[PDB]
Amino acid sequence: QMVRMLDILGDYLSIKGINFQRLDGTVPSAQRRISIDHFNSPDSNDFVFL
DNA sequence: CCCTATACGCGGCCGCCCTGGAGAATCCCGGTGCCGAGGCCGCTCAATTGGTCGTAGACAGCTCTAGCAACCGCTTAAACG
Repeated sequence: QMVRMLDILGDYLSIKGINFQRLDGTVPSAQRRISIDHFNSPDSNDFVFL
């Protein structure tokens, strides 16, 4: 519900070493399209999507 | 051999240098008078004490509306380099 908890999980996964992607209200629609097309690609190395 | 001028020491008088006792100016002390301040007394009115009573506000209860934290999404005009 809160993007600050999204920041907490994103920093946790960044220092963990897990390829993560994020989507919230601050992200513009072009980068949202980039994140969705990267996550839905068959050769995606992303594991967790926030 | 006696008189008379002649150069030489100096009794008396006057002026100058050194030291002593009497009086005057100054500091300290005691008695006394005046100004600032503190204490006491007299009046005396406003604060105190005691009681009574009304009520101002605290409290409780119910209803409706504004605010608030955190998020979204779109527009677009303002801020910024």
